[PDB]
Parts: sequence; structure tokens; C-alpha cells
Amino acid sequence: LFLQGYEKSWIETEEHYFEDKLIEDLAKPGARVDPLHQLILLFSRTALTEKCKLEEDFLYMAYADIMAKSCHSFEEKEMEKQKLLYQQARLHDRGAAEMVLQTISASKGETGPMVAATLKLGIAILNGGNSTVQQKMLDYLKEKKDVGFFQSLAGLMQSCSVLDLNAFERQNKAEGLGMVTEEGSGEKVLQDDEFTCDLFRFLQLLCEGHNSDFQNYLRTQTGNNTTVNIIISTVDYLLRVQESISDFYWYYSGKDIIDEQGQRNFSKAIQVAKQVFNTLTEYIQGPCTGNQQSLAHSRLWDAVVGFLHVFAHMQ
Amino acid sequence: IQRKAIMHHEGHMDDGLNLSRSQHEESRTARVIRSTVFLFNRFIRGLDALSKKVKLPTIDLPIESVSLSLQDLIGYFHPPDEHLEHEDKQNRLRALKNRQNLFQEEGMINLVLECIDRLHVYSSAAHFADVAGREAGESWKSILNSLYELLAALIRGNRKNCAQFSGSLDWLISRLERLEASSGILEVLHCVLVESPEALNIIKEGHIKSIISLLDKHGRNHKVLDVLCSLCVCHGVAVRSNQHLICDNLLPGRDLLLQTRLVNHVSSMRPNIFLGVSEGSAQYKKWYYELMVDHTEPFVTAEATHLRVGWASTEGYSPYPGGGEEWGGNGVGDDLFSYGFDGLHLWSGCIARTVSSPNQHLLRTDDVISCCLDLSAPSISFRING
Amino acid sequence: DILELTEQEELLQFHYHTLRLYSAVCALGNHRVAHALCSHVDEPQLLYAIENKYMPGLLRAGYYDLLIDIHLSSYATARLMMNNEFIVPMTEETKSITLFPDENKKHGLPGIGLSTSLRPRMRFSSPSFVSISNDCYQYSPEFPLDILKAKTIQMLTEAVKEGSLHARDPVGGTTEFLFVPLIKLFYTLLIMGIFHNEDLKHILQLIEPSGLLQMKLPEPVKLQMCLLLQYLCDCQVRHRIEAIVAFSDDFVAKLQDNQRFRYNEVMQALNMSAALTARKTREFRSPPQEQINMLLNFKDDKSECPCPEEIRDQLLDFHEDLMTHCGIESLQQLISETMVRWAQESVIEDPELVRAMFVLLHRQYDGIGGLVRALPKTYTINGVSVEDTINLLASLGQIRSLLSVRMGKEEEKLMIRGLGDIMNNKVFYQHPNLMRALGMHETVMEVMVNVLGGGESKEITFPKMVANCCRFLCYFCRISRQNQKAMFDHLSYLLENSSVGLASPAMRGSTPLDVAAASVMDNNELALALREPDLEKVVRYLAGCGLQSCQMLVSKGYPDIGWNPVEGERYLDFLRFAVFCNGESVEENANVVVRLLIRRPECFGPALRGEGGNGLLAAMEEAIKIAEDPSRDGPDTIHMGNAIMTFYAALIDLLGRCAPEMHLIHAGKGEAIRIRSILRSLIPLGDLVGVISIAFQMPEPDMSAGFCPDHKAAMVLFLDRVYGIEVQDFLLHLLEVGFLPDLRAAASLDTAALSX
Amino acid sequence: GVEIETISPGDGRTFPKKGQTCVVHYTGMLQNGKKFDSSRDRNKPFKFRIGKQEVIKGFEEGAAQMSLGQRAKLTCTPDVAYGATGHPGVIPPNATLIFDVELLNLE
Repeated sequence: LFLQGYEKSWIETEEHYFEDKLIEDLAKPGARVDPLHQLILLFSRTALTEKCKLEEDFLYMAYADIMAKSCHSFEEKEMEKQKLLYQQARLHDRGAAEMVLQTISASKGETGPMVAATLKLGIAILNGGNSTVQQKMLDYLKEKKDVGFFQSLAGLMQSCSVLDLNAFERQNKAEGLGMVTEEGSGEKVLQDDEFTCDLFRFLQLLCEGHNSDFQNYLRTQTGNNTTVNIIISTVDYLLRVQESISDFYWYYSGKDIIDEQGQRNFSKAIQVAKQVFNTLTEYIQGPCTGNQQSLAHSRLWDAVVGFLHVFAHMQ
Repeated sequence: IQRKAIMHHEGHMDDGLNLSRSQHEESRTARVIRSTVFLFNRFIRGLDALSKKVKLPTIDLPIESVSLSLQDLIGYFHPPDEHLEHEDKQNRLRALKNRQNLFQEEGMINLVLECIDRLHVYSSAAHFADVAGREAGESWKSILNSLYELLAALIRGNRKNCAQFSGSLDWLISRLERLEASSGILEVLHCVLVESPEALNIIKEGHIKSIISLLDKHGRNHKVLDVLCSLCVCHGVAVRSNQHLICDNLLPGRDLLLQTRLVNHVSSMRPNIFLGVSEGSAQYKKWYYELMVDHTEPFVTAEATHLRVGWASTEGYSPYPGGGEEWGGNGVGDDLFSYGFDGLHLWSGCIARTVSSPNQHLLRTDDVISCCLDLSAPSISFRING
Repeated sequence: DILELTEQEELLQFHYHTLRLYSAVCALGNHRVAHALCSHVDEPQLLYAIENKYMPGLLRAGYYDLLIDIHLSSYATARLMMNNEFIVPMTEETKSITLFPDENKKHGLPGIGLSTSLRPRMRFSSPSFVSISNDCYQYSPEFPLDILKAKTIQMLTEAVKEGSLHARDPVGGTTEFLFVPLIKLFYTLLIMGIFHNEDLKHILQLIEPSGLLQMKLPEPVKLQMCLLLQYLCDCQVRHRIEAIVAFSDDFVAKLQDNQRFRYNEVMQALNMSAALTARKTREFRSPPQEQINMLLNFKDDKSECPCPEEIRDQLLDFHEDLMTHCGIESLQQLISETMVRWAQESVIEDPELVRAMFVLLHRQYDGIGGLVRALPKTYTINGVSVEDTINLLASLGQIRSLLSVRMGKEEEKLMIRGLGDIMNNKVFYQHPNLMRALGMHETVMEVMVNVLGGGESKEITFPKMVANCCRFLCYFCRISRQNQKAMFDHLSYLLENSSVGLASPAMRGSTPLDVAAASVMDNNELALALREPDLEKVVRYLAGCGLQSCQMLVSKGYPDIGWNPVEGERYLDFLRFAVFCNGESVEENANVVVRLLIRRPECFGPALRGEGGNGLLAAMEEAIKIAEDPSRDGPDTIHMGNAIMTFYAALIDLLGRCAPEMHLIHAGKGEAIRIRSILRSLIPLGDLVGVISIAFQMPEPDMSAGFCPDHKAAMVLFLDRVYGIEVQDFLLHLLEVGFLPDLRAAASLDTAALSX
Repeated sequence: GVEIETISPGDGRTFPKKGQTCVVHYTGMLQNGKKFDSSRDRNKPFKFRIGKQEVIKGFEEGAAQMSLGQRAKLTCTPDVAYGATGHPGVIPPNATLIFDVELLNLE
């Protein structure tokens, strides 16, 4: 029991920082192709090999986190903003911008620790308004007319997470019956909320700034044959999470007590809905009449009236 | 679950017909499927109307047409070259996989099986010529080879098609002794064995014995050995039944395969003496000499130490007598041009014969042997310890 | 001559493929064939071939592979399978590596020191064919290892000396033919437990001096160098874990007595107040897990750490020593140098090479990842129980080796034997966490899935092999609390193929459905966590069973009833286990079960539910008549009447245990009242009273495969839970009609008591 | 059926009796000279008890007629060695055997 407690709460307590020195010395061509470039090419070929299910690939899951954690009073705010661009260019010119797209496309809509690890890499590589990386990704998607990326995004969005009241009250009854240990993944009521937030932050960074090209390519993939609408999928997920929030509030009616779980599981969904709203705001931020009309002729009005109804009483 | 489509006035207000176009790959695959099935049914009818009985030869036998169609269809499944870009290679792999799937889901593998069945009822090009004509007789072999190549290409990579048609292995291994298509049948069986582990579940002792008899009949083929290797393990997993069958039916007799052994390096020593008898000048035709030993060892490393002595002939009237060519395990008595003795047996032409002697024993230390030689009427003789 | 094949290409290729076949027929742990192959080639011809310089290359590689396969492969694989499981005893020799030399400016050498770790023993039988009736030849043919290791060292030195000068005639043709088989043999020899400390020092000095890593080596050579370095890191990880255990021994020795001493002090100096209970609840409550979790926490400035502050500093010293022993600020140095140096030198094809290189580099850079991965899989038991756990590990290794082979008759027999041995072993009970850390349940499940594959409804072959695994898993889940949670994860899969093993009273125990029930049995936490992705599946299975009878039964010759009362009864038993727990019905499970049952009304018996049969009275009477009349059965056979009676009794017992409660929540709740009303409308009361009042006979014994007295207990439970006893005339009439006759039949006993 | 042809005499004094263990050094071989077994390759002599039914009859009945230090060629019969089934993998059915047996020690 001592060694179990030791390995549980003594060793993995963030006792190292190498994610920058490693990648720094992994790009020096001391003498062709750099070692980091060879690694990116290996990952890209593995993601391009035709299969039926994205394997675990512990090597990829281990290195896509180091490459992600490698990235990140006027001069003190400009020097870091330029060093971030330098750290992003340290690996986005070696093929990571296309490697992330291929890894997302090779999962065809399966929520796993591979997409959950490549979305964080995409976040780290598109931190801020990196119009250069955005244009590289757009040019890649337009020159290789693949649908398996947009349909994979749709399949991922269709099964992200929703606050379910039955499992929440079931866990509450279990806690009342006995002191059962708390489930790690949001008490098993909100599944991979961090994954959902990362996916929607990625979709936001893909259109950050005022990139009208990508704003229109997310609505109509001109050049393909089975285009899918990402704006409508985002609206559908927002409506789902709105109905979930409304039901979770209707559960907490009459009782003027909000416990720790009732606060945490609610704040998680609040953050998820805020991220979805920011993503829609970035979709329609530039005066793009396409996305304007797409949001007009959709089910966003039901979501916003439900949000108004829940706000007027929660306030 | 099938719901028939009836055209009527009222109908149901839930149809919702959505169009969906197919790619050029799928459309061309369907059209070539129709074309090849039409041509193959024509060929099957033309061959059956001739093989069923003696009928008037107003039949359509598209010999050259079906040959060209097979030559095109074989290249239609050509795997991508290894000297190609990775993405283009993966695209070609996916394309040929979809092609193989669409060709299998129409059951034309069974069609080419029926074709080779109806073609195997003959024995040779001469047998087919006087029945179907000279051109068909001389092209029967090429048509069979092309059909087997196409059958192999249809199963080269798919895991589904091999496990689907594995039930036909009872016929392939039976026809494996055709002697004019054994290479094609062996390639097909190898490609179906290295892919699906389900096909190995139906391989019985009869099939393994047939393969070993093929290896014994057609000589030393290095592909039968690959087939036997693929029969032991398929995908990281072994089958003890087939392993035991191979070990018990292939190498108990040692006739096959090539055996091996570790022998010793033997040498010979001879003085500058030559004895030639004929008419005229003779040398009394009588000779004698002794031999003793100081130290000996029966087994120095692993085997009995070679130790023989005798008289060796020559070829004509020159040196270099014939025998074990050189630098081998052949001493005296291992050829028809030498006669030796080693204490127990008399050696002549690598064949030993035991002889009686008072206290017959191997040539241990401090042993004196005496070799006598008369030429004309008697022969070489040995006396051990007198 | 062997060397003459150099010119003859046909015989060379044929003999190469012959050697490949020799290795393939004995590739895995099959020794009956290897004992034959040894004589088929030779004992010393292999040594001559591996030592000879003028070999054709292909033949050299083939002979090397064959030598590895016939003897070394089996024990090498058996020792590599147990390479990530660090079981270490508490012997006084184990309490000697607590220094793990790292201070005074030194770091030690990899693989040098002391192990004191449980590893599978090696033993080889002597190949003899004049001895009749060999005992088992279970392990391997004997081979002299000292001569082999000496020759390997000599040839490796000669090979590195040859490669340093870069000649144009490497042994066996090119340089890969010279290097790959030699380093492969050296690698498997290093794996199998030879090259003791002194020899390992020379083997290190072969590459380390700051050699072999600095040369211009081909891709297949560096690919084996990667595995060599991976083992050189694994042995260091094992040494670190052993040192951790050695220090933890003394730490726990100094901690447990100090905790007991402070407890005795605070119990002697009582000073009873309102805070002493809060201080001393930790001793009785707070099981040792969270006890040690809360008594071992000092990374911030201060926590509620008890009075033993002296041991805190020694733990800090040991932690800093571990940190400096790891890469956190000399093997990591040169490994990280070479890994990047190769990639900088040239672009590398053969993606497996670059994959191994990068996983090695990442391992060296993380350092603590190996520790956080391996420490859960470590374990310590005692210095006394060693032979028992060694036999257990050997049996588990045999289980895994049999898993790696396709299922056959002899394979099934060996697996059954090994399962029996691990069940009979004592460590199975004393250390239940050890089995979970070793993954015995996952191994048995991945063996069972191989047998359960092949088909779904056309073959259930190897039934004993199916059953033994189920019974082992049942025992494993039974003796624990956490193993039930472990098997609950796999519960989802086996409910898909739970239809096997039913319709046959040969396995009333071992069954996938029964192992599911055992996993979900008697735990409210798991009963709640049993959500609804599978209850609808079980209900659909029940409906299909109540709609279709068993084709196996109609083949055996049963009268082809319009439904099946066996698999339905099994599904009802599983649903009962899911809904009823510890005497209190799980409310959510009960509600969803009633909802699914009413949504799919075919699950109920056709005699009870439907526009045909009336209900339970006529159903039970007809079942009794069918049991009495042998014309409606199999001409030990399945009594169809008894099976129908058991099905209906199981359904009624399920509904009764699924009733809301004893009116604790039902008194003030609405949905509970609604569920009770649904049950009452589904099952009439008079039908229940009539079924209770049958007054079975009391028998020279008789056969109990008919109207069993337990059938009445289900009706009694349903009456008590759904309706209850609160009316005087109702209670009296029930006692008159359904209780007095059975009471008289029970009281009329003198000696002939065949039914308890 | 087993016959013995001596190669080197072993002073013919000590013979194997019931209740003893004998140490031999043998290089078996098939009828056509193809060696199928040997005890000198592994460099370990073969120790076996006399009369315990652990080796083949063609070997034990032949060794029971030899002396210490006596080399012999023992020619066996298929029925007394392996029968009509032989040894699966090595010995074919209905095969005769030849053993070059030397007696090192007699305990």
C-alpha cells in the first residue's frame, strides 16, 4: 500500500521540463532531412496508410504532447509573441500542419485518445491568429479534395458530450448509499468536456481573425462532391447542450441548495456552451453573408430562447 | 429484409428519393463486370456445347477475344510498383481493393472456377486440338495460365475473398497434380494461405500428403517449401496439428529433403613406388611390406578416426588415381581403384564387408599389419599380427 | 561440401528454404518437433556453421535462426513475457541493494548488481531417442551454453575488429549477413539470463568505451542495436524498482511502529473531549488505502502529517536520490547522442527502425514514465511463500503460451490443467491484488474469445474450454471486491454472445451469462453503474427466446413448444440479479426493467400474456400435466413441464423483487405507486392464490424435476411485495387454502425426508 | 534378435547385472549409414539402469551382454527396437538400427 500511494501521489507530480530542449536539439542538422522532419513524415505516413480503425499508437500519443507543450511592458509582450511564432514555425514548416489534418481525417469520427491528443497539437500550432498556418491547412485541404476530414469532424461533433441527468442523480444516490470513490471523467456525467472544448477551440482558431476563405470553406467545401455543413453541426451541438442545461436546471427547482457536484458539473457545461458560442461568433465575425443566412435559417433561435429562459430564472 | 417496389397511384408519403452518384471507378468496374460476365458466359456455352457430346461446330468460341480479355483483366489488378510515391501507392491500393470487392460481390470467382473446371477435362494441347480445333488446342494452355493468374490476382490482397472461397481448397489441392497448371495452383493456394487463417482450419492430412507427394514427384521446388512454411504459422499463431503432420510426413525417411552431416578430413600417404605388369619386362609380380602404429585415438572429436591401409591402382599408366575427387572423407577402399583394410572389414568401392580373424579388433596402438601382393593369379592379402 | 553451394544458386536457395522450414515447424513452443529436428540436423554442426567464416550467408543466417529456434526461443519468450512484472520478495538478500550506488561520483553499470526478483526458471531435457517412453520433454532440448557464450564473445570481438577497418569481404557476403545474426544471437543470449557480472562487464566494454555504436552500421544492424539498448534500459528500470522496494521496507518498518506508538500514547493520555473522537476515527474508519494516502503527503509547506517528522526527511532524501538516479537534474547520455546522430547522418527508411529509435529517445528523455508505468505492476509478498508463487507464475506463463497457439484438443487439455493449478494455488486467495496486477482475468478472457469466435449460431465447439474459463472468472470475481469492478468492464462484451452454453443442463455454473451475474452480484455501486446500453439487449434476447424454441431441442426430439423456457429463465435470472441487490430493489433498474418488459410484451409467457392463453393457473396446471405425461418430452432429459414451471416462477420472482419497496418510498412517491399498479394489472391476485394452492405431494423417494416447492416461494414473494398482507379475511383465507395443506404435508414426517 | 559384433575387447570380466546403472557412449545410425543419434556430440555419456524398462529392448538386451571398456556394434530388429510404427519424426516404420556402443563405466 505504501508503494501504491507513492506511485499515486509522489512521482507524477510534474517533476520535469524537457519539452523545449528536446525539440530544440531535435531540429539541428549537424551533418537532407531533419530528425524532427523524419518523425513528422513517419507520423504522416502512418496516418495515410489505409486502415479501418485508428490504432492506439503510443508513440504518436507520447510525441504529439511533447510537440504541443513545446509551444508556449510592451517589449515583454512582443518578445514572447514573436518567440511563439518562432516556436510554431519550428514545426509547422516541417509538415505538422498537414500531419494534424491527416490524423484527424484517419479517425472518421471516433472519439479517442488519438484525436484528443492531435487536437491539442492543433491548438498549440494555431495558438493566436496564425493566418500562415490557416492558409497552409486550407491550401492542403483544397489541393487534396478529401471529404474524410470534414465528415470526420461532423462525426466527432455528433458524439462529443451532453450533461445527462439520469447518471448524475444515479451517482448522487450511489454516494448517499456509500462513500464510493469519485469517477475521474466528470463523475461519469460529462464525458471528455476537455475534448469538446479543445475541438471547438480548434474549429474557432481555424477561422480566427477574419479568414473569409476558411469561413466559406467550412460552410460549402467547393471542389468536393459530398460537402457537409459544419455551421449546422455546431448549431445542433449547441441546441443539444442547451436542452441539457435546461433539464439540469429544471432538476434544481424548488431546492435552494447547490452542492459541490451541482456546481462543478454545471460550470463544466457553462464553459462548453461559452466555447461553442465563441466558435459561432468567430464563424460569423467577418461580415460573411453565407454564414449569416446559414445561422438565420437554422435551429439557433430555439437554443437562444432556451438560454434566455434559463438565464431569466438562474439570475 | 426486402420491400418490393410496386408502381401505384396512391403510394406512401415517406419515400424521399435522394440521388447519389457513383465514382468513375465504380461505374467502370460495373461495366467491365457486365462485359466480362457476358463474354465468359458466351465462352462457357461455346465450350459446353462441344464438350457435352458431338454437335455441329457452329459455336462461338471467342478464343482470341477471351485471351485478350484475360490479358487486360490481369493487368487490371496489377499491384502498384514499389518505386512509387507513398500517397499514389496507397491510392492505387485502395482502388484495387475496391475493385476486388466489387468483383467478388458478383460471384465471378466461382465463374472462373467453373471455367477452369470445364477446361481441365482435357489432358493436353494435342487432346484439345482434335476436338476444338488447332487454334483452341494450342491456346488452351495459355488460357489456363491466364485464368490461374487472374484467380491469384483476385485474391492477392483481400482477407475477405480468401476466407470466402476457402471452401474450394478441396478442389485446388486435388487438381494440384495436373502437371500443366501446378505452378498456378500452387501460387493461388499460397496466396490464399498467407492471408486468411480460416483456410488453415480445413487443411487435413490428405492435403499435406498430396503437397508432399507433389514435392516428391516434381523435384526440388522452393515454392512448396514456402507453402509448407505458411502452413505452420499464419499470423503470429502456430497450428500444432499441421506442424506435427509436416514433421512426421516430410522428414522421417530422409529421402527428401537434402540431408547433411559433419565428417572428418582424411588424407593419404604413398611412397614413390609403381608396379606395372604386362608381357615383357616384369618385376617378379610379388611385393610385401609391413605397417606399425605408435599412438592412436578412436574418437578424437566426434567420430571414429579413419585408419585404413592397402594398395591403390591408377588410371591407365599415369598418376592421380580415380576415386573420391579430393579433400573428402574417402580414403583407400572408397573407390573401385583401391583396396584397403582397417582391422574389421575389407573395403572396396565404398562398401565394407566383415571378415573373420583371430581376435578381430580395430587397429589399436602397437599393431603390426603386413600387406602382400601377387599380381597375376592371386590378389592382395593382409596379415594382422602375423 | 557445404561451401560449394556458393556457386550453385539452386541448391543454395533450396537449402535456405529448407532451413526456414526447419525453423517454422518448431517456431513456437513446440518441443516434440524440436527434439526430432536436433537429430535431423546435428548437435555440433550448428556450432561449426555459426563459427565458419566462408559461409554462403543465407545458410549462415538460416543456421543461426535454427539454433535460436530449437533451444533458446522457448525460454527467451517465456522470460520476455514476464519482463514488465516486477515481483520481488522481502528476503534479507533483497534488503541489500538499498544503496543502488549513485553518490560519491558514480552511477554503476546496467545489468550489474543483484536481482532478487521472481523470474521463470530454465531447465532443458536431454535429447535421447534410445530411451523409450520419455516423461514429458516439456521444456527444450539441452544445449551447452558456456561454449556458446564464449564463442559468441570471441566472434563479436572478431566481427567488430573486422568492421572497424571496412574490408571488402565480410563473413557471409555483405556486412549485414555478418552482423545481424551474430548480434541477434548475442541479444537472445543476454535475454535468457547468461553473461554474469564479469562477462557483462566485457560485453559492455565492447560498445561503451568513451566501439560498436560509432561505426557505420546498416539499418538491420542498428535495428537490433535498438533492442539491445532497450533491454539495457529495462534492466536499469528493474534495478530502480528493486531499490525502491528495498528502501520502502525500512521506511514502512519505521513508520508502522511509530504510528502504533503515537496511537498508544494518545490512547493512554486520553483526555476525553469532543475532538478526540475526530482524531481517533482515523484508526477504525478510513481503511488503510486512504489512511496511508492521508498520512503520506508533504510536498507543500505543511499538511496534517502526524508526529513522525523524522521519516519525512529520509523520504525526501530517498526521493532526491531517485531523481538524480533518473535523468532529472551515463547510459541516457550516449543513447540520446546516438539516436539523434543517426537521423542527422542520414534519412532512414524501414519505418520500424525510426520508430524504435524515437521510442528509445523518448524513454531516455522522460525517465519517470517507465516508473509511473511499472510501479502499478510491481508487487512484494514475503520471503517464505516463494515456491507457491513461482509455480503460479509458471502456470500463468503456460497459459499465455497456449493462448499464443491455435486451439486444439491437447491445447484445451493443457489450458484446463493450468486453470486447475492456478485455482488450487494458495496465492490466488492471499494476494488477490497480484492476479489483477498480472492481468489473469484479461488473459483468460482473451483466451475465451478465441474459442467463442468462429461463429455465432452454427458452432459452439470446445465447450469444456468455454466452461473452464467461465468458472475461473467466476471464482476470481467472487473472491474480492475490486475484481467485480474489473470484470464489469468486460461484462458489456460477453452479453453479446451470452446465448452460448444455454439450452443444456450440463453447465448450470460456468456460462458467460452466469459470469455476468457473478460480476454484477451483491454490489449496489456496480448495480447502479449498470446503465442501459445492455438491458434492452437482454430484453430483446428474452423476447426472441419466448418467441422461438430451440432448434437443438426440436432436433433432440422435444415436442416443439411454441416458445423456449430455458434461455428465457437464464435471462430472467440475470435480470433478477441486476434488479435486486442486498434485499432492496434498485429503483432505477427496476423501473427501466418494467418499462422494457411492457414495451416488449413478448417477453412474458404466451400462456400468461397474449390474446390466447388465460394465465398462470392454467399454465401451471398444463405444465404439471406435461411433466406427468412423458409423451411431451424427450423419449436426464429436459422435462418441458418443469422447464415451463421454472420459467414462470422465475418471471414472477423477477417481478416480485422488482416491486418498488416495502412502502418506505412508496408511501410518499408516485412512480413507485404507478409501477405497483402496473404489476398488479399484469398479474391478477386470484391467479396467484390459485397457483399457491396446489398442495404438491409428499413422497421410497421420487423425482424432484416437477412442481418443486421452491416454485411456491416466488408466488409468496410476489404476493408479499406487490400486494402484501394487511386484510384479516384475506390472510385467513390464504392460510386456509394455500398454507394448511402444505403445512400438514411438511409436518407429516417421521424418517423419509427426501426434500429439505 | 539383437546381435553384437565386437570392435575392441573389454577384458570380458564385469558384465551388467540386474539392479545396476551403466554408463555408455554411443553413436547410433540407421541401416543405410545415416546417423540419427549420438551421445558424443553433446559430450555427455548416457547413464541408464539395467532392467528398469527405460531404454529400448534392442539396446538393453545388447548392453546386458557386453563388458566394461568393450566397444561393440549392436544390430537390432524393428520389432525389438520400435515396431511397425517407428519413432514419429525420426525413425521410419519397419527400420533396423545399428548402435556403436562403448561401455565407459559399470555401476
